[PDB]
Amino acid sequence: VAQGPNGRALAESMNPDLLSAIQQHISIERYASVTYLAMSIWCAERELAGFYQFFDGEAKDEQSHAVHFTQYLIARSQSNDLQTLDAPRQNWDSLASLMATAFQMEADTTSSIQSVYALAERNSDTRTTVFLDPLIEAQIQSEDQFAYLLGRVKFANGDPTALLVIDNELRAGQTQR
Amino acid sequence: VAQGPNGRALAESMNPDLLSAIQQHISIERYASVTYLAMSIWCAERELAGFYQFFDGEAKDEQSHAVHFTQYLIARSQSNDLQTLDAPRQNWDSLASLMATAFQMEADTTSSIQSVYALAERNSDTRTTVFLDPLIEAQIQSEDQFAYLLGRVKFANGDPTALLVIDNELRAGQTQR
Amino acid sequence: VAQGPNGRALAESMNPDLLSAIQQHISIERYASVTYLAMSIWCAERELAGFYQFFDGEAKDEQSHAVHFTQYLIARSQSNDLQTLDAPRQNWDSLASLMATAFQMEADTTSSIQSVYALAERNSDTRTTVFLDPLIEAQIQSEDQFAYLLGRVKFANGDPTALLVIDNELRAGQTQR
Amino acid sequence: VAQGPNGRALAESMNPDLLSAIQQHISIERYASVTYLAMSIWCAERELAGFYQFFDGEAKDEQSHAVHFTQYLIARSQSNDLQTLDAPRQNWDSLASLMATAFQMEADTTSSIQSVYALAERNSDTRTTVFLDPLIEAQIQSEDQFAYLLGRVKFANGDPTALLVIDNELRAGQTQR
Repeated sequence: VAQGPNGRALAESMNPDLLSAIQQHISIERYASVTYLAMSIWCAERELAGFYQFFDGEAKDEQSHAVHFTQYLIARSQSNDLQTLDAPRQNWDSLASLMATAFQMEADTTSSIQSVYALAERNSDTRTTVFLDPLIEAQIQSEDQFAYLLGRVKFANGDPTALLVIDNELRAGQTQR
Repeated sequence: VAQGPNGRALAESMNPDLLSAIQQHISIERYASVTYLAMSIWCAERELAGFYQFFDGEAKDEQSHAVHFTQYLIARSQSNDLQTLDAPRQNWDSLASLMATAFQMEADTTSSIQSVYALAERNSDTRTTVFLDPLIEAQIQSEDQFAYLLGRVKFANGDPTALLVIDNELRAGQTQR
Repeated sequence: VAQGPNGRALAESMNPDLLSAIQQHISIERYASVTYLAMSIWCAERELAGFYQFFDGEAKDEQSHAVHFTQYLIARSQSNDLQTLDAPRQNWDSLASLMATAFQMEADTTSSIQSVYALAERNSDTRTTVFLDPLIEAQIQSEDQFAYLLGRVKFANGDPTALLVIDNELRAGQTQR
Repeated sequence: VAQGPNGRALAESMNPDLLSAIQQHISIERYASVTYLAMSIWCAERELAGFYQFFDGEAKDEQSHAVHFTQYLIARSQSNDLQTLDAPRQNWDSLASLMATAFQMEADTTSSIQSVYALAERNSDTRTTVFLDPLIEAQIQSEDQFAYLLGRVKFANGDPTALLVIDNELRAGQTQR
């Protein structure tokens, strides 16, 4: 029995560039997490409590997603490499602009997974493509969700009354179509 | 015992033009169903989730109404004739304009039933007039309902805040007076 | 943030031929639905109540499958295009012949999904292949199911007694191995 | 306040030929009742216990229908006139032939109600047409039911095995599509 780079018994070696791509993706999701934290703070500063609660939950979820990837590397007997995390964006001129950054962050997270997926396919790493499948499925739901929230906020057209109504929807857990 | 055109035992022959009118009405209700589906999609595209849910339910109900008519033809030992279904309208400039098409579609469905009713009366088909009676009663309630939703949306006068409030009413199931 | 063809925020553009293939597949499933409705009616005309109930449920399920595809297009910010629906086949010489059309319709539905799948793979649309995966899994179960019902009806060899027994199995919900 | 022919306070006089038609219809339903009793006996003589139980219940139901009509005459302050009841048919060569008489008896019962209905319409007796409406609705269901049982028995094509299976369906209460 061979030993993997993290010391565990190795079921199948992983190509080093695929390993590197997974480690980078973990950083992307950790960065998404702290970005949702910053967005949570921005909303709380403006008394948008429903948005604050929503983004506080999203930050914790994205961190859970990141940890789920570290567990996969352990399962493949590969080394993790937790990296330096950049500071998040923290300033926006409006909730519409913040929601636009939030949607693009989710789309960019999916693009990162797709990049790992294509590399796994080129290397015929069926374990990794199968591992990623339900994660892509969740990203479809998240993109649909953030498109809904972004479009609802844009429909409000900057009217405080409409934004208070949406804020109360989010506080109640009404965050999807 | 005589055999009906669909092969079952025949309690009483049905006039061919009345049969034709019932078969056409089934197409009307199937067309109403796919029209409410298209309206459901239009609302979902604009993040009007309550309207999307309402019209999704209406599409399923109208299809149930259509099937209820096919069961009557079976019960009368008559042949069904499921027809080609036209594509629904799919574009509207506003929710007020969509709701106007929805109300007119319900009124047109009632007009179709009334046309079948008058033909049955001319042919003294008391089974058919009795069968249609509760269906007309339901159409009165549906017309009242769509007049309520249309009038509420018109009262909003295109204000996004008011439309979000109405959208949330529909999501909660508050769809009638 | 870019806007998709249906107006929502766009996570990733979809190739126009893949969009067209998904829209056509929605028509296939809508056509399967009305075909199972016609089969339901054929069985009810011959007092095969269990088969009538089975196909009535299948028609509603296939319509749900079609709607599930329209929701995916919304989620991808793509336009739906609900099309003209052909009239279904409505005449068969025997239950064995009807069940043969039913099995071929399910197999043809899977072929349609496979065609969309291959197009998505060529365009590297991992969202679509992941979305289709559980739908292919359900089609495997449906093919197994219709092969079971078709083979059971063929085993009956046109004997009314055997067909009544099978009809009662279906009425009780005994529709699979 | 005027007094009706049965001595009660009279809300509105009834035309004598309409009264006569209702009294005759009561005889029709009483005759249907004793006919289903005779059919019950025929089935019990041949150990068709499910059919025996079904027709025993039908005899009691038809008698209830007859009594419901006598109550309407009381409600209209009209005299009842319970008539001589003919002996029922009691001999059939097969269950298929018995079921044919049963279906025709139900269709003939509906024809009798339709005849009363037309007379009420000519005399503008809206109380009577409204009273008959749910009774016609029940006759549609009964015709559908007897067409189902007749067609199922004909499908059996005189095979004892198939008739035993149907007999057991009826004993379990499986009497409709």
